[PDB]
Amino acid sequence: AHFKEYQVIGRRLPTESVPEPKLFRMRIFASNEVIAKSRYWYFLQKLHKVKKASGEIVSINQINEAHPTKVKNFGVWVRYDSRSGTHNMYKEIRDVSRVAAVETLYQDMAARHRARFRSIHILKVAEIEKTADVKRQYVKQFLTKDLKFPLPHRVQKSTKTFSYKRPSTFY
Amino acid sequence: SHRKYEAPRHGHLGFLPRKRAASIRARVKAFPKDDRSKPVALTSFLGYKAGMTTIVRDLDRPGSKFHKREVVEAVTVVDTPPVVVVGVVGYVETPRGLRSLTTVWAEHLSDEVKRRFYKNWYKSKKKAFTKYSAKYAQDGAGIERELARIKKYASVVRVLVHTQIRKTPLAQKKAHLAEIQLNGGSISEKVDWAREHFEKTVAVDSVFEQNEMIDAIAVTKGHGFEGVTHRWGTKKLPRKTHRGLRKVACIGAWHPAHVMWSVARAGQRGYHSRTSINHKIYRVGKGDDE
Amino acid sequence: MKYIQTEQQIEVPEGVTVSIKSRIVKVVGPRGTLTKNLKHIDVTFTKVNNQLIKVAVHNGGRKHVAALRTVKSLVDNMITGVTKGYKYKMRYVYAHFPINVNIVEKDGAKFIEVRNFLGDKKIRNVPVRDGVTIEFSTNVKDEIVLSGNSVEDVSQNAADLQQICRVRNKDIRKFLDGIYVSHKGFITEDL
Amino acid sequence: VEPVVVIDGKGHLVGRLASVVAKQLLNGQKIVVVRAEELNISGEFFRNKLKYHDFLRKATAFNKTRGPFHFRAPSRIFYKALRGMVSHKTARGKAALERLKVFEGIPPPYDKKKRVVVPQALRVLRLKPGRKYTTLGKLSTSVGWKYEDVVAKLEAKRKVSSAEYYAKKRAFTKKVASANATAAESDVAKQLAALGY
Amino acid sequence: TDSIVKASNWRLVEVGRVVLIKKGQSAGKLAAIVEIIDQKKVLIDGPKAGVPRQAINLGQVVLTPLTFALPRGARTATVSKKWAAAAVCEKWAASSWAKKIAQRERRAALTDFERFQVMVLRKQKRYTVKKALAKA
Amino acid sequence: AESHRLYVKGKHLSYQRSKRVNNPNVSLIKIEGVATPQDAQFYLGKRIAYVYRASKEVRGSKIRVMWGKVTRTHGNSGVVRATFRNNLPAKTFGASVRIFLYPSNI
RNA sequence: UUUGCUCCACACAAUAUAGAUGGAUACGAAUAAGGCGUCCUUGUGGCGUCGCUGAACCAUAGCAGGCUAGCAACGGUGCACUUGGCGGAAAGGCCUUGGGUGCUUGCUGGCGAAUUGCAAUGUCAUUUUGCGUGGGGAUAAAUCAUUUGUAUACGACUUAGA
RNA sequence: AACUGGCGAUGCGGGAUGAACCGAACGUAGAGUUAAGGUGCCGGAAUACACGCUCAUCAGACACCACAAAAGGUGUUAGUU
Repeated sequence: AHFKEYQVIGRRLPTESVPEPKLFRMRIFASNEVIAKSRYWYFLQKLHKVKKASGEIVSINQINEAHPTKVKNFGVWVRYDSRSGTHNMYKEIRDVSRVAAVETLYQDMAARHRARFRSIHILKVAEIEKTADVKRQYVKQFLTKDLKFPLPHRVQKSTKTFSYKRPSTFY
Repeated sequence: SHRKYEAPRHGHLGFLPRKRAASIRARVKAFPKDDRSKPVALTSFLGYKAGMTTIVRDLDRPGSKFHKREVVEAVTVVDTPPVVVVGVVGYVETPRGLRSLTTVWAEHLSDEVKRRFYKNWYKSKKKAFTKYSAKYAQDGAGIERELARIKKYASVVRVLVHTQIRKTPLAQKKAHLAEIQLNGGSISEKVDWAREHFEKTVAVDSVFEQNEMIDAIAVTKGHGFEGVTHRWGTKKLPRKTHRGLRKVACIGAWHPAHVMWSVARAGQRGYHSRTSINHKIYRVGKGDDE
Repeated sequence: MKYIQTEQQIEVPEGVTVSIKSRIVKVVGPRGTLTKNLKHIDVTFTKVNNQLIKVAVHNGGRKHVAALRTVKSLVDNMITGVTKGYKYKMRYVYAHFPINVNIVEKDGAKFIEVRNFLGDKKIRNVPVRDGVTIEFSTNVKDEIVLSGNSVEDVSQNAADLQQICRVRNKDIRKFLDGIYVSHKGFITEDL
Repeated sequence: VEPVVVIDGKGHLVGRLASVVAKQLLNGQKIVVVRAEELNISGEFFRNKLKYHDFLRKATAFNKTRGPFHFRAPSRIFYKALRGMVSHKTARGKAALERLKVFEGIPPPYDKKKRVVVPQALRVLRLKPGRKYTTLGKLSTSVGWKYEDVVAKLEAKRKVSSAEYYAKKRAFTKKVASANATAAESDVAKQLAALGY
Repeated sequence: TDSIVKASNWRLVEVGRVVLIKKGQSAGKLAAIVEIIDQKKVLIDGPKAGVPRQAINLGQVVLTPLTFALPRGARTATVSKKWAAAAVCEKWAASSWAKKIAQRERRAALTDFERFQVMVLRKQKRYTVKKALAKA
Repeated sequence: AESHRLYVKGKHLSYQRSKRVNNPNVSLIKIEGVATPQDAQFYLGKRIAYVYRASKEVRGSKIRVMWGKVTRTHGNSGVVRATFRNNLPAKTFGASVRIFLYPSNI
C-alpha cells in the first residue's frame, strides 16, 4: 500500500557486562509496524553485529510530515540490485510528502529498471526547495518561472456504452 | 522425402473443377471496358461454328527470315446470320456488384425466341409475352417509363439478342438468347440505340471487321468420363502393373491423411466453358452473293 | 522525459502572408501561393506580431520535438520558396556518348526526354511536376535548370533525373556517367 | 434499451467495437453497424496487411473450398472479429449473430435513421495522439475488396442528401426557436424556468 | 494583408486557475490550483467552497474557463482572501455551466406532484408555441 | 395515456456460473438504467416476473409467468442476482423481464 | 378431369414468438478542434455564445383512458383520394396544396367507476389455412413415354414432336 | 540413490488441453465466505484507479510449460566522473 515513515530505535539485549547498549535509530518507509520492524532488523543486521533474537526494539514511532500541503523537491539516493550487479543512483521528484515521494520512487524504480521493493534500498531522502540545486531537467522544467500549460486532447469518460454525438476533445 | 527428380505438375490448376458447363451456350464472363467517347456499339456477336478449312496467304512480317512468302494456315468458319436484337436490361452498380434493375422487351417476339423460352413448345398454348405486349401495343403505355428508369439508373446497359436458328442449317428451331453490352455513349445513348434497334437484325460485318483480334467463348467438345492418362496427361504405368496401368500410382502421402484437391483423378473430360483470346478475323463474308 | 513546452519561432518577410487553419497552411507572396497539410504531427501554431509565428508542442517526447523542428523547417522552406523561389542546376556528365536532353509535350504534359545515355536505344522519360519550369541555360553547355516554387517538387524532379541517369550492370566508379545535381539555390540569390 | 441500435463504424477501433457489440448482442440488443469501411484498426497499414496475409495463408491443405474462408469486405472483417468474440457454434451464438447486422456505407433504412457512437471504442478517445492506425476500407481494397469506389460514390450521394436535409431541419429549428423567443417570457415559461426546467 | 493563424487557446493549467473537482470527497466543488506539482498533478485549495488543501490530479479535476490573480504557494487564508476579493463563485454561478448544473440538480430533486405540474405547464407552453408557429 | 408500465425493464442474462460450470438456481439480471451496485442496492429485495406466451390456454389465459426476486447484487456494474420460483428455462438468456417496485420501501 | 388460382377487409383454430409494454429521436468533417448566431472585402475572415455527456429532446392527465356541456377554436393530433413530387444501396420510405370527419388536457364544468373483496402478466399491435363471410379479376406449365446426338456409365444435358 | 510430499488408489476448483503442478481432498441439500486462478468478449467478475516504460515491415502477454545465447544498436528511458 502507501508507505509510512517510521523511526525505529532499538538496542542489543542488555547484558551484565555492558548494560545500556548504544540504542541505534533508523528512519524507514514501510507499509506498517510489522514491516517497519522487519526492515529495521534487516538493515541493522546488514550494518552491525546484532540479530532480532539478540536484540530488542525500544521504540517505533510514526513520523508525519511537518507540512504535508506544500510542494518541495526531493532528492532520493538509492541503491538497487539488477539482474547483473548493484548500482547506486540519485533521483529527484516533486512531491508534497516524503511517504508519497518514496511511493513514486518505488513505482518509478519498478517501471524503469524492474527493481522491486525486495531489491531497492533507500539510502537517503532529502527535502530541498532551492532552484539551481535540483539537477534533473524533468524537475527544473516545472520549477521554471510562471509555469502554465494546457492539457490538449481531453478525453471524457462515459458511463453509458452508447453516445449520441461525436465526442469533442476541447479544453 | 523429396521426389528423386523434379518435374512440372500435370495440368492447370486454374481450369478446375473439370466439370460440365452449366449450359450449352457459353456466356461472356467479362465485357470489354466501357468507354463513353466511342459510339454505342455491340461488343459481341453470336455465331455457329460451321467447321474448319485451309487458306493460303502472303505473310507480311517485316523481319522474319522467310518474309513476303506464301503460307498455308488453318482457319475456322463460323456461320453468323445477323442476330436479332429484342429487349434491353439495365444494371445498377451496388456494393454487392451489378444488380439487374429491369428488362424491357419489344412488341413482337419471334417464334424461335418463344421456343427458347418454352420447353414443351408443341403441346402448349403459346402464351408468352401476350400480356407483356398488351402492356405494350400502345405508344406510351408503360415501356417508356421503364426506359426512363434504365436511363436514370442502370450504369450498365446490356441489349438482348437471339440467333437465327431458322436461317442456320441446324435442326434446332430453338433460338439462342444472350446479352451483349453496349460500350459507347452515355446510358441515354445506349438505351436510345437499344430502342431503335429493338426487334431487328444486327450484322456481324457491322459488329466486327477484317484484321481484328477477338475472343471466342464456347463450350468445348464433350468426351464423357475419362481416366487420368488422357484427362491430365499423367504417365502411363509400366507394362507389368497389377490391376491397371492407366492410373496415377501415388495419389498422396500418408500425411495429410486425405487425397488432396491437386491430385489428378479420373472424371469428366470436355464440355467446359472456355474463353480463347487473340483470334484474327481472316474474312467477314456474306452469303447474298457467290 | 516528456518535455512540457517546446516553442520555436518562424519569421516572415514583409511581403508575404500566411493563413493557418487547423493544420493546413497556405503562404502567399510575390511568386505565388504554396500549401501544405500537416495533419499528421499534432503541433500548435500562434501569431505573435504578424511577422512572427510561434510553433508549439506540449508534453512532447524526443520524436515530437523532432517533428516540431521538421515542421518549422518545412514552413520556412515554403516561405522562402514563395519569396525567392528555388533553382536546381544539373550537369550532364558523359565519357563517350553525349547525353541528349530535350522537352517533349504529350497532350501538354511537359515530359523530359533523355537519349543516347551510354549509347543505348532507351528513351528515358520523366514527368515534370506542376510549378516546375525547365530551362536549358545559355552561356553554358550540358546544363539543365529546374526552377520552381516548391523546393520538394523541384528536388524530386532533379532526383528523378538522377535516378533515370543511374547506370546499370557496370562499375559506377568507372562509369560516372549521368545527370547530376550540381547546384541548389535561389532564383533571387545575391540580388 | 432501444429495439435496434445503429452504430456507425467511422472512427471506431474494430476490436473494441466488436467486443462491445458482441456483449450487447449476447445481452439481447439488436445492432446494425454501418461505415464498416471507415472502421479503424490501430497499427500501421503494413502491419495489418501482413496480418491479413498470414490469415490468407491459413487454409486447408487438401480442400481450400472447405478451408477457412477469408472474406475481403470490411463489414465481413468486422463480422469475423465479432464471431470470434461470440460463441458461434451454439444456438445462443447463432441468435446473437442473427441479431447482428453489418453494412458498408449506410443503406436507406439506416441512413434515414439515427446513428450512435461508442466512446469506449472511438479511435480519437482511445488511441494516443500520433500513434499510427489503419482504415478498414483501404486494407480491404488492398486484400481484394472490389467495391470501394462504388461505396464512396454512394456515400457521397447520401452525404449530399443528408446535408440538404440538415439545412432544411436547421432552418426549421431556428424559425421555431425565434417564434419560441417571441412567445417566450410568458408566465408559463417563467414558472417552468424558476421551478427548474 | 496580414498573416492570420487560428487562435488555438484552451484552458491552460496555472496558479490561480479555479477548477471543479468532480469525484471524491468534494465531488462537484470549486477549488483553486495553488501550485503545479507535475504535468499530471497540482496542489489545490478550496477554502471558501469547502475543499481542503490537497494534492490532486488534473485527471480528477476539471479546469474552468475563469481564473484570478494568486501568488504561487499561497496558503488557505490568502487563497480565501483573494477568492472573496475576486468574487470567483459569483462569476461561476453566473456562468451557464453552473446554471446547467443547478438546473440538473433541481430537476433530479423534483417530486411527483412537481413533475405533474411541469407536465401541465409544458402542455400550456406547447399550445402557445404551436399557435405562434401557425400564426407565423 | 399511452404509457402504463409500472415495472422496470430488465434482461435475464445468464445463470450464476464459474468458467465451465453454471448454477441454474440463481440467475443474473441486468436492470435497465442501473450501472452501479449503489442503485442495485435500491433494487434489492424486489419481485421479478418473467412473462411469456404459450399457444395453449391453461387457466383462462395464454400467458404464463414465473416469479422471483432480486436478492443481492452481482459485480461492480449493476448486475443483480435473482432467485425464481422455478429456474428460468435457459433459453431466455438476454430476455426481457419485469422488476416491480413492490415490496416498496419509499 | 361437377369454384381451382391471384389481390383486397373479417367471430373463430397457430412447432408459436432468441422475447414489443411511449419514440431506433437521420448533416458531414475535425479532435493540437468544432457547433450555433451575427457582421461584412464571403474568406483557412472579425465578434458573441455553447459543450465539460442522453440526468437530453419529443410524447406523455382522461373506464388501458367513458358519457355529456361551455370559454379568444383562426392551433395541435388519429383515419381514408388524387393533384405535385423526391427516394434504386437493400429504393418499399420521406414530403406536399387541397376536402370530410373525430379527439383535444389551452382554460372551466357535470355525471360514472367500487365487490378483481390487501398482490397475483391478470391477458390489448404475425407467417399461413376453411365444405368461409364477397368485390375485382387475363383462365398454364413441367415431367414420364417417343425422338435427337453438339451429350452421356445411369441420372443429367442438347433438340424435335398436336 | 537420500529426505519429504504426491500419483498409483483421487474426484473437485485453477493451469485452454494434461496422473503427478497450484488450491483443496469428496455423504445428500441450502445460505454466506473464500483459496488457487482471474474480471475487454468468448466467460461469472473494474474497457477499474495510480505511476512509468514499449511501437516490433517475425512485438508482448503469467511458474511446472511447452524453448533461445554470445555479440551489437545516441531506437528510447533512467543512472558515478
